[PDB]
Amino acid sequence: MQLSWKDIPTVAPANDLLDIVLNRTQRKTPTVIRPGFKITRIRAFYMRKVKYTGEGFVEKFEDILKGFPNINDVHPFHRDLMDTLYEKNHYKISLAAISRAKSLVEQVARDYVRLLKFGQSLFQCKQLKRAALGRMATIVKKLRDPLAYLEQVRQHIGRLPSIDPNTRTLLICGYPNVGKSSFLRCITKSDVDVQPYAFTTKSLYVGHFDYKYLRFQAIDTPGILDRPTEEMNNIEMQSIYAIAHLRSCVLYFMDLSEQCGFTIEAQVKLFHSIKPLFANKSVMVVINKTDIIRPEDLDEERAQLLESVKEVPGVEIMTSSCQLEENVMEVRNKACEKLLASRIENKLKSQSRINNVLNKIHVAQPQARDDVKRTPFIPESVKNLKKYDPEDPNRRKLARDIEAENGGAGVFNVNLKDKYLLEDDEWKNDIMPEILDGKNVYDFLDPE
Amino acid sequence: AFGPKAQRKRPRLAASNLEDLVKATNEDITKYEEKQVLDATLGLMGNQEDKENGWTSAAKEAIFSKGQSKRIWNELYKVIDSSDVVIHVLDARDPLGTRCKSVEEYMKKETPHKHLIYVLNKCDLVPTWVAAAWVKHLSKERPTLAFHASITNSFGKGSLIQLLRQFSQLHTDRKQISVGFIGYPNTGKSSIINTLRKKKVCQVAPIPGETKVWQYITLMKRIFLIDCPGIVPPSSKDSEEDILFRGVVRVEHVTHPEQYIPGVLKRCQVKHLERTYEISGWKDATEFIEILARKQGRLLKGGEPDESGVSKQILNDFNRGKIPWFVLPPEKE
Amino acid sequence: SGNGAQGTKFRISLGLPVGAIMNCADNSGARNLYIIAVKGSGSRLNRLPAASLGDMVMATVKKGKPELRKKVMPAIVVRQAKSWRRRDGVFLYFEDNAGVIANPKGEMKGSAITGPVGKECADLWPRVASNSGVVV
Amino acid sequence: MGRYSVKRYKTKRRTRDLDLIYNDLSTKESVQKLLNQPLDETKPGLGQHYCIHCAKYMETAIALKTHLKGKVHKRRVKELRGVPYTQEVSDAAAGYNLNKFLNRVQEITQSVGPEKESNEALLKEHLDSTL
Amino acid sequence: MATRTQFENSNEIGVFSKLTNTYCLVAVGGSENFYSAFEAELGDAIPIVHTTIAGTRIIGRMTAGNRRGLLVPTQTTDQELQHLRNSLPDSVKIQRVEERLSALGNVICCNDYVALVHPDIDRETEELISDVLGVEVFRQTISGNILVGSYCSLSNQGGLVHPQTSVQDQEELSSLLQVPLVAGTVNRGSSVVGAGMVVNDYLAVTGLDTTAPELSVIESIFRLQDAQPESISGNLRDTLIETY
Amino acid sequence: PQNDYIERHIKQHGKRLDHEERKRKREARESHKISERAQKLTGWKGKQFAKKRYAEKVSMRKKIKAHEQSKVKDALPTYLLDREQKFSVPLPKVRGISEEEMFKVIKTGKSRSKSWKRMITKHTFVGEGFTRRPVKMERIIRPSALRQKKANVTHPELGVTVFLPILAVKKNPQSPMYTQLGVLTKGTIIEVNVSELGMVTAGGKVVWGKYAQVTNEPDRDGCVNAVLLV
RNA sequence: CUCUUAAGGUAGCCAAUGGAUUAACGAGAUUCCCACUGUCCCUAUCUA
Ligand SMILES: Nc1nc2c(ncn2[C@@H]2O[C@H](COP(=O)(O)OP(=O)(O)O)[C@@H](O)[C@H]2O)c(=O)[nH]1
Ligand SMILES: Nc1nc2c(ncn2[C@@H]2O[C@H](COP(=O)(O)OP(=O)(O)O)[C@@H](O)[C@H]2O)c(=O)[nH]1
Ligand code: ALF
Ligand SMILES: [K+]
Ligand SMILES: [Mg+2]
Ligand SMILES: [Mg+2]
Ligand SMILES: [Mg+2]
Ligand SMILES: [Zn+2]
Repeated sequence: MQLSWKDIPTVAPANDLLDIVLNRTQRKTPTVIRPGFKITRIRAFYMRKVKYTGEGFVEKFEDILKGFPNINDVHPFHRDLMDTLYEKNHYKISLAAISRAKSLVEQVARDYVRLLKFGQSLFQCKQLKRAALGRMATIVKKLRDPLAYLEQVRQHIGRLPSIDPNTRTLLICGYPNVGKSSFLRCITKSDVDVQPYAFTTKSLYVGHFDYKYLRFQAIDTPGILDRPTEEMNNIEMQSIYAIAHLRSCVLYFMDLSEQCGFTIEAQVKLFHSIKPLFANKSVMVVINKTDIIRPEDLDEERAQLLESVKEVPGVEIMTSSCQLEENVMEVRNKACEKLLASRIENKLKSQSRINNVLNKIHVAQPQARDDVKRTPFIPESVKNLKKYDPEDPNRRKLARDIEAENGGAGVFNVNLKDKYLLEDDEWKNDIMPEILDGKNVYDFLDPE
Repeated sequence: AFGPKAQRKRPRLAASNLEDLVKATNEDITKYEEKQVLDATLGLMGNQEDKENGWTSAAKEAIFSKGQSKRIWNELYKVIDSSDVVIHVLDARDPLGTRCKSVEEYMKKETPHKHLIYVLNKCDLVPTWVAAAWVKHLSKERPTLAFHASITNSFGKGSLIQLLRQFSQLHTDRKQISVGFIGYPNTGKSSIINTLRKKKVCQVAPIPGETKVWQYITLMKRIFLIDCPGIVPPSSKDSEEDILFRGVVRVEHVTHPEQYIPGVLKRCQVKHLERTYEISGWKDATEFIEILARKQGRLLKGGEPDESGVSKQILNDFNRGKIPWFVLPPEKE
Repeated sequence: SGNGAQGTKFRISLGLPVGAIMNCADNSGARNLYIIAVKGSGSRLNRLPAASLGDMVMATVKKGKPELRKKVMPAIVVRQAKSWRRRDGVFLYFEDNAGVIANPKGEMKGSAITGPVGKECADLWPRVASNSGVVV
Repeated sequence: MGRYSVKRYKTKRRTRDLDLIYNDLSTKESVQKLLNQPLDETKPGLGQHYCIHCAKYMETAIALKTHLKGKVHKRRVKELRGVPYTQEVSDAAAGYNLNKFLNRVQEITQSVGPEKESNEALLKEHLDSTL
Repeated sequence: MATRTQFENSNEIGVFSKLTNTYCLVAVGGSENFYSAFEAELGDAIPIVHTTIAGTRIIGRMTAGNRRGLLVPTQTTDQELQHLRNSLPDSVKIQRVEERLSALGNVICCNDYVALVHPDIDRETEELISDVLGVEVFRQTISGNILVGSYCSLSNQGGLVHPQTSVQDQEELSSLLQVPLVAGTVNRGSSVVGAGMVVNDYLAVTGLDTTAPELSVIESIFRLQDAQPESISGNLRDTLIETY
Repeated sequence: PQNDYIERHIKQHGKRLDHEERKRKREARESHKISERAQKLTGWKGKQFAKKRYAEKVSMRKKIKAHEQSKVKDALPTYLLDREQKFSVPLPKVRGISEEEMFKVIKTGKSRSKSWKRMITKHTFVGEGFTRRPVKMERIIRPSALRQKKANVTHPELGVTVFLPILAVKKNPQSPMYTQLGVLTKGTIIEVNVSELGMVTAGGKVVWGKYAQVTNEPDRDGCVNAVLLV
């Protein structure tokens, strides 16, 4: 999988592409031909014109065709997302139009070079070359609509978030205005907008975090309305496909204060309606906005509704408030634990990754072999050393600080003799002689 | 459909319900996983793993693209445009390997009035039942004649001549007919023409590509024969090993023939190889090459065996018919 | 000085032009390497690209594993027979030309290098230094 | 300088040095490893029929016998009879590491000398018996 | 007590540095950022010495030692040897060794008590190791891998071997070294762990590209933080299963 | 960044402090810039600039006309609405083409001393079952690249053009020799298959062959264009 | 009036051989390999 498609070159519109390719021919090929030249030279001149223009068009079309993803060969989550966003039928039809234009341009170039082989005069050769280029221009101008569509699609698809469907995922779902973007802001550093009106978020947003040295992604979705898929719209279909495809831990958010504009009965009904969506995935129901109302001081009928939500195996109810750091961290950790348990238990049922995992998990241990004492050695100065604080008024000045205050890196000349541990500190800047009368001083230098 | 002026807010073909939707998603995920396993058993184990190591395959040699030249195919289309009867010459050892299906389809589509027939040459290099079975199976599509081309001691010459006379009699109002010989290099087109003329009128050599331009030969007053250079139609399934073992390329211009010697071992019987080279006891191609080199005295300086030269000689023997081999014909029905 | 190299590289006398055969010093299974290109080599009319000690080349295997053959791979020159000058003040040379198979990042395919490795190459390529048993 | 010397003693046409051959001949285990080798196509005679003194592979047993019954091998053996001439000899000649050179000299005279001579005698009688 | 740094945008810390319990050696090349990365963790508690070995920067690969001694190859110059002697206190012996295998850091893997060595080192080099470094010496390969110094990272508390080491080899080496051993990687999948990191009893320095699970494995096996024993592999088993 | 991050950044942080004034002054300068371009651009760029200016002025005039026209204020069946679409020949006289222009001398021999071969330089129709004559007796050469099988035929009624297969060359106006050689030049009467036009006689017979006249020079434009004779 | 596709499991019948895929020879024409090298990288120096 690729997960990102920002490296698609710019798609020019039809007239711009025509201008680019034709002017490239006029600039990069020679333009002066004389009627008094040899007919072979004239024919070569115009054949080169036709072949070069065809090659330019084919190069542009090939850059278009290689850049765009193959929608039927990507992961099915990406296929469904791109079908919702760009209408896969139109997408494939436009790219097929590009392919057909490439084939037709190649055919025109070959046919008119073969025809130019038999040109008898400069006028006839010029007419044939102009005919070839005009037919190429007609073919290219037939592509005016697919090129506009593909340029818009390229710009939009370069900005999609990179979602790995085979990593660890916390999905966030529910009605609008229940706190989904607020929770994503709390747990990640995604900049998803938080506003007190419905459908502020119209697309999938991704954040990341680390739990037990493991990278987790978190998907915040647009809200879903309690409607059948027949009258569901594309914005909600993004969330539907996210929940259907991404194997994950789903967090269904409920606002019991009814500040979201939806009743608790409606939220329970939506949960029971999208119950078939999250099967064999981890499920948890998070009650947001506990600083306004709480499950414990609700009504009896509403408590019965929440119990009916809890009835579905094997979901669990947890309270949270997007102004409560400890509680949002706790619910994040519980969801991560459920997801990790599911993944590890699934891998426990497999036999492929067993022996290597055991080898890389086993810690070898020694046993006796002698009555010799071997203990770690930590110097007293080391264990009395104070921790270095980069942001502190009274901190030890480092060698890089001295370098920067003297000359900076690559200009500062360190004196390596300043660290010498000698009997006399006046001996530090002493030049040690090396040669005396054809003898190395060092192999004579010896005590006694 | 999409853009600033888009009016598509709902999917066109909505699913029935969430249960059908999740069933479809599970089916798609399973199909994707199975497809990934099937494609990664080959591609990711092969080409894509080399991209991590910065490795690139050796550049394809120009000797394997011989027979796909513009001059050669210009000659081919010239002789087809000039011919009334076209004789497609196949090798009796590998006729399906030596069939030019694209040229056959072009002839049956664009020029249906030209009569395409099969001549299965080099039938003396295969067992008689193999030649009979191949003739029977190819006769289900085209009139096929078994042949052994030789100026002095041939087979099938009278049958070919009487077939050509029948074609002339059918076209008795054309004042002459032309019979163009096409096929792979080294199938024996020039040898068949020499056999029909009972005289060496076209140059013949074991090396491929001896014939370069077309040649007119007057067989009878109303029958002309056209000699054409051999053609190798381009393809992607035809590997360099297949092309080399069809006798297409000149072996002296290949890089590492020791890499192709295992193909000889797979295509030849052990008893036939051991009878041809009077050696035995090898367990792989490298040991076979080394044993043959030491027996034949093909030593480099200091006593090292000349593996490349011995391998080239083995490939030449295989292609030129000093080692017996054939491809099994289709099973009898 | 090539991707993966550690720092700059002073000029060494060029010993191996394109088309030369050097030995393979690693334990990857190859026996010799045939130089087809020199990384970082400039362009001049009629002048052959040429490698010296510490350079990265693109090479093919002539003798060795049939799996390893018929592929173009990066290699790093670790010994050269053409004498070169050290800034400590001596000209020196090895008895043979030898390189080691590597990836584009200068990491070794093999795990050990047999024979001495030049100081210049070992200092330029940390993985060569890590897999060297003898650095001059 | 001249063509003969250049094309014989070129850098790429080098042969094994006398001190290396002395170290190969010093111990019986080295003699055994050099005499008993796996069959290797890259060496003449499949790595068999190898003269340790000349450090040279012959193609056949009769070729090795003829080489041994010749003056070239005798010249090599007489060259190897003496001190192997390490760098310590040149240092001592300059007056450098003299005690180290004297220690090496007495070790050669006492330990490594007679054992190498006995190994040479055993190798010679083995070659005579097997040839 | 495991930090991450680079020497001029390179992850191979052990190539350019040497860390023992009583001193540290750093290559002189470039700025003072590498020296200050070591100095922020060590202070003026132990000597940190800029050095060159035969004019090269590969000092961890060219040198070997422990808290009691330092061995340098025969290619070291007298001036470099004198600079090392003047910078280091008399409690650490310094010896230049005439050895065919000059990359002493590659061919010798040692701590204060034991030393695995290349199986083809000289007997006098072995005796010099046992004398200057004051350790037991064993000739070993790490699952068939010579250059034990580059393919092992060792301290007095534990050891990290290259991940292709079998469990039986790990058991034999653990019984020889009298420390726990784990197989793992450093610098995002590199097998050359001894040349990827430097470690002593209270500090580890790895490359910047080392990941969180690798850092956790390193901290656990070398027992760096007080609340980090060597048997918390049972607690990190989930993350290790996920990562592997 | 993800989704419409630049739009969100403008919504959250604004633009550069001088953005509006800078854009306003650039738009004010545009008139001087246009005049300077028109008087300063040379060569191909100047010609293209003038052409584009004329097109823009025409389009603006059309838009003004449409606005003012809006401000001033075939009998098809139900299943077809909301669905869109003498005996003198049209070319009684065409340019005469000599044998010198029509044919090209092809020299043969090692020293190129024999010049009996001729090559037709125009497009030809050879018909079904064409086989090249033996080269020893091939005087007139019609190269295969110049052979034609189909033509763009336009029906004067209903205003459509169809790619139709050619059946025969009825009359080349230059010469009956060019007629029998099948030369396709301007004014040539050809027979074309009109099966896809769906023509039926008053007696009920389906018409699948009619006459057309070539209206172009195929040797100049690479294709045969013809008008049906109805 | 009629004609061709009966042949079958890695070498057959029928008459040592089933051949010109002809040894040897050649200032005949051509391809490749080892060796070798100032042909070349890239030129320098010496003699008459
Ligand atoms: N009092 C209170 N308000 C909240 C809490 N969580 C979210 N909100 C408010 O709910 C409004 C909409 O929340 P939002 O993040 O847009 O939810 P979303 O539309 O489902 O993604 C915001 O203006 C928040 O101020 C909470 O825990 N307590
Ligand atoms: N055994 C045998 N060899 C043949 C036969 N026909 C041709 N050859 C050989 O095949 C080689 C190539 O013959 P050639 O006529 O030049 O093939 P071309 O490329 O198709 O013209 C020559 O060496 C011939 O001796 C045959 O019927 N039997
Ligand atoms: F088809 Al050829 F020589 F290969 F005539
Ligand atoms: K041939
Ligand atoms: Mg939201
Ligand atoms: Mg031929
Ligand atoms: Mg040149
Ligand atoms: Zn000898």
